[PDB]
Amino acid sequence: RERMGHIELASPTAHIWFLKSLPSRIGLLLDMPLRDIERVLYFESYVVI
Amino acid sequence: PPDLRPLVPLDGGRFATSDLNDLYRRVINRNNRLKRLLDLAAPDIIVRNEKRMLQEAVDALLDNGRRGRAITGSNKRPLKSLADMIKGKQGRFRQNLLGKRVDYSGRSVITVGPYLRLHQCGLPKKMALELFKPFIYGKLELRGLATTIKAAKKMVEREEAVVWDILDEVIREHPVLLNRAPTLHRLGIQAFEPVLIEGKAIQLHPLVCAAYNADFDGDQMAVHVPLTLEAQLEARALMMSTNNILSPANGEPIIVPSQDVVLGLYYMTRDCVNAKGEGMVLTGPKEAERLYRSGLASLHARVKVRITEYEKDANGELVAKTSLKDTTVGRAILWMIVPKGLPYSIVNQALGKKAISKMLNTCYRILGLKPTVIFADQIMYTGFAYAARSGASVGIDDMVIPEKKHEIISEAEAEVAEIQEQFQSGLVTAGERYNKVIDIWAAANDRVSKAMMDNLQTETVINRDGQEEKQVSFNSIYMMADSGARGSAAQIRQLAGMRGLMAKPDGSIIETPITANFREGLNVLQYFISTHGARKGLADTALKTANSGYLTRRLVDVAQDLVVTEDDCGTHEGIMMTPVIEGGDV
Amino acid sequence: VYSYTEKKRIRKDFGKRPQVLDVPYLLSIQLDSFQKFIEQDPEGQYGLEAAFRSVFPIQSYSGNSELQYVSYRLGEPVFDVQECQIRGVTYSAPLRVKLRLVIYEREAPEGTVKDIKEQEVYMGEIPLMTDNGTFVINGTERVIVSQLHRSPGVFFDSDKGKTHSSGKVLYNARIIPYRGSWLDFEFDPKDNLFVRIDRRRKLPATIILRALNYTTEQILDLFFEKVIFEIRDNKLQMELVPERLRGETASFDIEANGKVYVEKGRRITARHIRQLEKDDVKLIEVPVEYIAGKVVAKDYIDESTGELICAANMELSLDLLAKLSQSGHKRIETLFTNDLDHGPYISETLRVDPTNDRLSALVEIYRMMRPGEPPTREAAESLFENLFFSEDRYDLSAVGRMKFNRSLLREEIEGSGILSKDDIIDVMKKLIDIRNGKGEVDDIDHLGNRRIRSVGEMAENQFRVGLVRVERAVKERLSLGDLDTLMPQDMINAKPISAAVKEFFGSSQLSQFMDQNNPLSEITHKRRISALGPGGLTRERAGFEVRDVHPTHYGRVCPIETPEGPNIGLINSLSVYAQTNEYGFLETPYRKVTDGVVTDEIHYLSAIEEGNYVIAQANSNLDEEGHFVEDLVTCRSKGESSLFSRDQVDYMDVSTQQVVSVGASLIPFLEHDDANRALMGANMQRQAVPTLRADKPLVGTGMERAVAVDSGVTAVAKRGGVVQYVDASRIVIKVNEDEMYPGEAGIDIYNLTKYTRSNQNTCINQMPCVSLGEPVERGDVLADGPSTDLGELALGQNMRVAFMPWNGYNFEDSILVSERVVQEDRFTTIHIQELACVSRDTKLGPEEITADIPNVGEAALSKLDESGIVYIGAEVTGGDILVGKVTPKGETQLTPEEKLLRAIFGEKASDVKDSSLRVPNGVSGTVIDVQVFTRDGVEKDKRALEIEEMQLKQAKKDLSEELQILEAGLFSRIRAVLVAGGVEAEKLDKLPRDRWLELGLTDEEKQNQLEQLAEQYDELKHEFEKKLEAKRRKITQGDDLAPGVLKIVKVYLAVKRRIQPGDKMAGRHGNKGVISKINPIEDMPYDENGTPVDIVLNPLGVPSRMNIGQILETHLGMAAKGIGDKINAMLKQQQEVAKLREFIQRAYDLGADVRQKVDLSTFSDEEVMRLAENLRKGMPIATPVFDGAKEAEIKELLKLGDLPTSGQIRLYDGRTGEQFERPVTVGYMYMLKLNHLVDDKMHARSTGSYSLVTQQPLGGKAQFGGQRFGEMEVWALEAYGAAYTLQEMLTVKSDDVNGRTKMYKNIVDGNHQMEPGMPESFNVLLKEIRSLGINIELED
DNA sequence: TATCCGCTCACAATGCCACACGCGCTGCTCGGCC
DNA sequence: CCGAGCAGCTACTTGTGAGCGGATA
Ligand SMILES: [Mg+2]
Repeated sequence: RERMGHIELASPTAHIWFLKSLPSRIGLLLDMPLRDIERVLYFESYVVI
Repeated sequence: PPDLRPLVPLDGGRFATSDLNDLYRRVINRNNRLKRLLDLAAPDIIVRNEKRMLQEAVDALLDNGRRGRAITGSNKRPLKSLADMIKGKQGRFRQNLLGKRVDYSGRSVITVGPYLRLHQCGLPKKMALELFKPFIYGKLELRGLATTIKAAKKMVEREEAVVWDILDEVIREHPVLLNRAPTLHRLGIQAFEPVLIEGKAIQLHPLVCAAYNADFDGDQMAVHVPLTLEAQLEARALMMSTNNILSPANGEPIIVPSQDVVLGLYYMTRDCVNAKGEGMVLTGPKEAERLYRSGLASLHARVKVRITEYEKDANGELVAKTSLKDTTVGRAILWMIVPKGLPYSIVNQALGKKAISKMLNTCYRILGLKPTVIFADQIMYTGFAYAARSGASVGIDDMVIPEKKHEIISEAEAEVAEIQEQFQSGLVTAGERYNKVIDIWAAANDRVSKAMMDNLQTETVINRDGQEEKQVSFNSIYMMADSGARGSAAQIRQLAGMRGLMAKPDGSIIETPITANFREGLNVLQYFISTHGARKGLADTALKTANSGYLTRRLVDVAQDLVVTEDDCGTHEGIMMTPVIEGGDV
Repeated sequence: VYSYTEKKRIRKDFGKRPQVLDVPYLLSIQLDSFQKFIEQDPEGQYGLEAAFRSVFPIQSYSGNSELQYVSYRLGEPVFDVQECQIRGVTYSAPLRVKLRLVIYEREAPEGTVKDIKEQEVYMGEIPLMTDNGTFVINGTERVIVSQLHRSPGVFFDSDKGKTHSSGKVLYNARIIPYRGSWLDFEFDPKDNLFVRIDRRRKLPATIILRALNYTTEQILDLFFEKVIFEIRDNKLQMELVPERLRGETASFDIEANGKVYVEKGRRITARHIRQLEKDDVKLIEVPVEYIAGKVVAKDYIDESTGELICAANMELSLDLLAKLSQSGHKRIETLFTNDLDHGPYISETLRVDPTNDRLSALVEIYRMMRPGEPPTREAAESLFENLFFSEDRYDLSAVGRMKFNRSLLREEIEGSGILSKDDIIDVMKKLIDIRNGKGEVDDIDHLGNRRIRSVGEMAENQFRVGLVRVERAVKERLSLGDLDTLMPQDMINAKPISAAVKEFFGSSQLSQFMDQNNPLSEITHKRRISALGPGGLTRERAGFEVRDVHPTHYGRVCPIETPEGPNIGLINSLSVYAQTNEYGFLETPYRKVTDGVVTDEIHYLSAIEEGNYVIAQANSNLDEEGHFVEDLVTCRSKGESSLFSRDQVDYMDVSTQQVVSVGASLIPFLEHDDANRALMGANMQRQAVPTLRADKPLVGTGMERAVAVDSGVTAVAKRGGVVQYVDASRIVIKVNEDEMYPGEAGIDIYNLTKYTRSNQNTCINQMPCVSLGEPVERGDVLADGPSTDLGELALGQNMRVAFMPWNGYNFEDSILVSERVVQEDRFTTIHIQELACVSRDTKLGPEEITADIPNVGEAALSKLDESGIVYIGAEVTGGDILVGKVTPKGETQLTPEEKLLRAIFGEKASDVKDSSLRVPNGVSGTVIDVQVFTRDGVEKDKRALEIEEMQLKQAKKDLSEELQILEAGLFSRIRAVLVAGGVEAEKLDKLPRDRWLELGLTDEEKQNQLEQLAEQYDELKHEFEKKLEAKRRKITQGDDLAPGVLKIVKVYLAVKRRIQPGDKMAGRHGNKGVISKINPIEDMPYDENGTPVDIVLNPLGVPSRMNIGQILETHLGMAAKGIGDKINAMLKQQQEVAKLREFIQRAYDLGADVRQKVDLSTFSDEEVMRLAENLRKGMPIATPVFDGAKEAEIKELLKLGDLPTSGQIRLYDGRTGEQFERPVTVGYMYMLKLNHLVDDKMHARSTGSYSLVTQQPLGGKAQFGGQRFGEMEVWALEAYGAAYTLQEMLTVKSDDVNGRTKMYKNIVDGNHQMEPGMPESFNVLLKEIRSLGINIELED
């Protein structure tokens, strides 16, 4: 009833809760519009680092 | 965790699984495919598409449908994610945390119990047996009747003659909790001492269902067991019916009598001018009751009797005074029920709904709470008995039609015809014509209602060694309406007199009223307009109950964050309360 | 003349309105719908030809290979409806379509196709409804309700009030096709017009208008008018009409012909218009600052420089004025702008239009429809041409085109399914006009705008939905098919369309098993109109407009029959005389009214045509010769009651029952009841449970004589004949000579159905009501079904009822009952429950239904048979194994020798698991029937063999009766033909001719005739043997159950449940209640004659809940009973038939000018005695819904008998034995036992199972679960004190995995102390939140 | 550049009880430690 | 073999509130 396991994810992913909070947490923390963050998340436009 | 995941072997090779199972399945699959693609060094577009698909899988597992595309797993229905198991009226909070299903509970249809006292209630034998199985087992193991749990269980299943007394003993002073299905205020759950009855229904006290807002047309209520010494003591001390007689909203007593008892008492106290034994003398209320039950005298008749009343002095003293009064036999008989503290002026009335309500209020104010319960119980008993002995009954000949209703209707139709003539003459327009027709019909309806009332009041003349002694009407429908038992003025007006005006969909008033009544035949178009107007009000409550429940939930969620934690704050600010007098006088 | 069942017991009737239109078929709607569905119709009309001719034919990708459709046929149903019910298979029929594959060679577009392949192919089976409009999908009888939705066409809604909070009324036009893409034109808070396609982005209408090859000047000429300005010598004169300047002020001196007309600053009034029209002038002088406010209409090109001077939709400035004057254009066309006549709206849409040409218009509309994917012009035009002008994605039906043409005021009512540019132009003009003020909105609150669809329409829609998938499949498969490679059978699969039809008929928002509890519920459920389901609203998102009933609902849908609760107004019932229009609307019959006479003809008016004519009052006092006794008459012009003259009226109501439903017309004295009480009574009458013995309702409505025969509940006579064989199971009738077929005919047989489980766990049984030799007519009733009596509906029972309080036992609504009712077997009902056990094919060996149950004695197995099934008739009251189901848990290959050994010697049978099915703990009764179904292949047990042998014996008895009748006829014929050899006939053919047909003499004719007769005999014998063999093979054919099951056994446990305190009983006027306490016969009150009362209601429930009609009914019933009592005094005391006939005549000739007018002298003087015997229980009285008997009629009927006229009789108390003062009323009321028996409501639990997801106690009555402590209950508890009480009710009694066991152990040990512990569900929530990316944690 | 306005998206709508029922097929392709 | 993952064959609610442009001084 209490023991849990885990999955070792190969490509680190984002948490949809912190991304679709309206206002999302990352959208305000990263001073970046949620549209660009969604564009980057769904693999259709680069973001420089 | 696995067992927490819904997965159970159904009939045959198929298993009843959960949506989270399929979610984790697809997530693991996409992760493994992505690992395989990364191991073979797939092209950049292929690995980016696999990463996008894995992101879709994981954020649908987190909260499906939030991304925009609510994917389905089976039956082409929206899939259940982890966020769905918490939100809404089906998450853990609303279904498995705040309100949970409890053991030692039962449900059954309600039923009028007229003999039980206000503090107690009825309970089916089989229900009481199934509810208190552990207490019965313990009491059987106590006595030299059952040495183990298996023997006691077998005896209970067989239901021998030796277990029924045990069940009567365990419910000697063990109260239970009665609960209505829609719970509005504190009175939605009350405590009652159960008495065993042979049947499948729950006998309920009549004076509390009114607070329950539970009619006896098929309502089903639930029963719960305290199961703990602390719980039993709390139910006997706080949740008991006797300890809840004032509503928490207003200081008005929530144990106001219902229609049957008040009708019985009104018939008992409504005095006539001439009856059997009018003008004699009686010593006390007991002699009056004897003379009445002997049949040698009527029930309501002006008689000079001698009462012995008691008045509470400044201290805890009850001074006695005997005096000759001139009252009806019914009031004298009922005087044997009221405690000594109350004066006689509270019984020397017609004893309507408001009258008995204020009587009970004064009794609770002067004598406290302990005697008020038994006073109300005796009130209800006597009311039921005398309403049964009376023979109140509504009939076709009881509802009278005003003889001058026809001439009023003809005058109204002549007025509307001359108004239509004026309109056809081009003098008055359509709006003023409609307004004049509406006000003329309203005046005619008011006149015919006043006529119906003054008619229902008259034609009650009885000769007492004279010629005519026109009195208050004794018509059964008038007794039910004027006493405020069940019928109101507007209801009896719609019944006997014309129904009046109706409404159209938008909310306006149709210019053609209903010139008929219920006793007389109703026209087809009139009944059509009536049902069209009534369906609106019918659907009103059926729609509004959901909004009311939502408002109650919102209000209690705003609430319950404060309790009385201090005895005094030590301030002086407040609010300037003044009687509002806006609009009318006050 | 009257029918035979009427001669059995004719019911007294009241009323003075002689009806002209009889009661139509109550189930005509669905019957006619399904008839329109399955039939060969030319011209591709409704049913199945429409979808075929719309989808078919199919052509490949220019491959010269077409698939043509010829016709379709429905095969014979592989199982009779009784067989489908007793088996569980569907009552369906095959669908054989004759298709034609025409494939031709290449290099020839229109080359004549050869090698045509015409082949019949089977494509799934379709369910066929029975004669009662019911579909059998899986054993049960599922019905489809009709759906009320938006009529395809155009609508104009008016957004007002809170819309946009701007105080500006907006008008939105909506074009909605029957199947395709929608269209919505709307306005902004400003004067801007926009358009959208199925709730897409809001874009202006000019782009979608110019997308159809439309230029700017064309749009401006279509929408707005033209004002002409002439380049004169000076001042740029213009043309004028005095009607265009109406409502505007004169900004200049309007003068013409050297005479001043309107001064500068004077509004042109009507007198000014008349003055300016008197002279008929057109050209005046207008200043220069006035033209600057107008705007040019068309683009004027220059001829000197070849450039554009000014484009359209641009205000003119003085420089542009000079330019256009110097260019040479004398005639300048500008727009006519006026806020009262032509509000400028297209101009704003044009100046906000980002695109000008058709190319960019199409590409922008493509981008707006599909995000991204920018195509070229020819690729984007494909979407715009396929989504609105292609007959495959736009399916405006006939009624859609009709409504579209009627709304736009067009003469022709026909058209196509696709739209057109002129239609869009007209709808935009209509929206502009309705914005300007001309024309009014069409409210969604109108039956003329709401279309009804039956089962046939939705069936055809689902057929087309499957056919589009089948078409895509056959198209993608036709990409490879060439000549001489395939027949037109392999390319078509039955999966898609058959599966679609099956899922539509089995699982949908409208397919639901009928509430088989009484004929009334059947009738009101088949005539049920819903607004839910596909294409309809949801009860959660419905406003106060759909719930409300409109005056247009008069006679088209009942306003008082509606299920109170979640869906009030959304679910309605069709009117009595309501019919379905050909287009799909609600038509109501009306009698045509001429100037002076109302002819006896009927016209079925629609909903739109109501406001055109005027309808007369239904119960209006009318004179002979179709005249009215009064000049003024109550009528209604357009949903508004009013008073008209005797000649202005044009239509009258056909009767007085067309307003109420069939379920509401059975409410006697309905006119004396309130709407709420009437609705409650009509809803509760639907839930009447058939009593053990039905009885005629005293106060009837006459309609009961139809609902009992128009439905398929009772045995109706298909052919009138003489009764031959009466039996409780079957009824054999001999057809009369005229109605008998001239060949291969015989006698009719009706197999009555016995006690079998219905769809609501109720008993349904038919009882014969005919005698031997009794001649019956065609259509007459032979056997009364459940809750019927001599072809008359009988739901509840009549009972002696008084209205007086009795010691508070009728406190608020509780009902008091005497022990006489429960002792006389009055309200005792029968409940049948079906329990199923399946032998699923699992691994480690399949299951067994043997009787070797180990780990148990013989007492629990004494009720089991040799095969392993409980006997037929073995009672059971507690948990008892009634079927021996065992399953292997370990090794397979148990040798049969060792099996029999274990059965006799050795140890027990190990791999059984004791998984046998037993009855649940709480249900009792005696099992009455057992069914079993074995898959083809598994060994049929001997009980299945016995059951099939019994059914074969029944079928063989029927066939033997048939063949013996035919053989007796043939032997009479052979006797008649061999009369020439009469001596040998009478000497050796009396006893032995039945087996010694062999004879011969005088060849020439005798041999020929004897051979012909012997041939006929042997052919008949062979045909009957073939019939018997076919029946045997049919009943022995094993049915499929499921993939992975061996056999399925079902048992029907029947229990007789009597009335007891707790049940729900109600009259017919909404006076529901619960039985308070059963009373002894001595305690109940009794009259001065000695007859005790049965029911004691509460008279206090009458005033508030205004159902006063019930009281009237009661009085009437009293009168009826009194008549009955007279008849009894005439029957017990042997009286001559003359006195009886005279009394019956006096009773039936009551002085009310009734329309019955029955005579007793026309009877046979023998059936009079039978009728009187049938009347001794009371005199059945009919009462119209609104033409019921008045008070004086009931008074004179009461005074006919010795009963008191006042209706109130002095009553004596049962306990004290004294006289009740204030004489209480008492009569005979018809009551009903509701389907809310207490035995299915009382439930409790001490400690049972718990859920697996969380350790919480279950609930419900099926499973041993408790109740739910609702959130409101928790609120009420915490509003009190009882902290310990809530803390124990939350976790100790429900959730604590280790706390409830400890508490139980303490209580059984006499310790009333608890341990808080922790709620398990709290830990479940902890683990669930921990499974997410959020960490929760408890502190110290 | 502030700031009101228009368009777009998240979230909400008793409670109980009773009954009934249900879960994309076939096929194809890739991968796992007695 | 077994198993497991995936591919071809919805729009009458209305409201309220918050956010994202957006265009105008
Ligand atoms: Mg109720």
